[PDB]
Amino acid sequence: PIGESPKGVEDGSIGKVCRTLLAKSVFNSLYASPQLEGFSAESRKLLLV
Amino acid sequence: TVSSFQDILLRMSKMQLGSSSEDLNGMITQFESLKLYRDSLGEAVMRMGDLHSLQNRNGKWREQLGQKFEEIRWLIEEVRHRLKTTENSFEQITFMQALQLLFEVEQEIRTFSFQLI
Amino acid sequence: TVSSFQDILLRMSKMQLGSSSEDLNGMITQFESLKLYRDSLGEAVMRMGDLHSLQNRNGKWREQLGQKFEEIRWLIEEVRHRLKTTENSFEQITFMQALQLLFEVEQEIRTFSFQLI
Amino acid sequence: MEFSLTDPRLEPHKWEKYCVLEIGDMLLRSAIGQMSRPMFLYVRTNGTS
Repeated sequence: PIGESPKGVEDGSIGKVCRTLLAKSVFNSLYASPQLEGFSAESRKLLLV
Repeated sequence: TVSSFQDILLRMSKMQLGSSSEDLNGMITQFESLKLYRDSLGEAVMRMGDLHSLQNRNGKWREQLGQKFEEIRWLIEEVRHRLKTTENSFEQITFMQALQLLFEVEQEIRTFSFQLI
Repeated sequence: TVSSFQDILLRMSKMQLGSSSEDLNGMITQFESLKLYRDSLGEAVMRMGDLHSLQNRNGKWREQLGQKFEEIRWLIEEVRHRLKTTENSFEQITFMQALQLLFEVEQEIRTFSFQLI
Repeated sequence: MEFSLTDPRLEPHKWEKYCVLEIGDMLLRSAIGQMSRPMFLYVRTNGTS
């Protein structure tokens, strides 16, 4: 499960997962800001709960 | 452009199995109508290349036809004079056969030229 | 007729072997050219052109242009209004892509129609 | 200064720190036909670190 769509959720293969992770890292690099790290930490705690 | 149609249709297909607004059934058909019209229009404007090429070839034959008539005429008078100026039966037999062949071929060329226009 | 060609050619060849004349050689060359032209003309005769494809469907095809233009700006205005009203992101991106697609395709259709007429 | 093919004022709130220009036409070579779409230029001021 890697995507969303109206009336349902969508699926993909391993290549989609690797490309998505690479794109997430690249956009993390291009748009750095303190807001990002604060949100990341707090959302990590909530996700663990 | 053609691939864009497939993406647009695939994404609009998923707004109908999750919602109403029959307007997504009213726009999802006009789109396929335009697709069919465009890929029909394609080969039609594609064919115009061959037509003008075909027309050009029909211009050269019309101008060889001109030169062939003059050749036939001149050779007719020359062979008639040679027939008039000879005194050997072999030659007159050959020239009889010639004149017959020239008349037949001239008639056929005239008929074909009339047909071409 | 072809038999007449080869017979008369052999006869003139034999006649010229015993005596040389300017006109004789001239008619020999002209007869060879005429035989070749007849052969090529007959080769074109049993084939003709493709007039069957020259008279394909062309009548209404000239008039659905106005019909398509009828529904071009109608659907473009519908998409514009629907993009303005909507509130999701899925629908927004779909409608923006659709608007781009129609702009490109209608420009292509107009250019193709202008070139062909 | 950057080249682009996307026409502004189709979604103008995205670009509010740009001045856009139209600088020519480009021939889109395809299997059939000739497109001749316009070409734009994006201008901006900046300074990094």
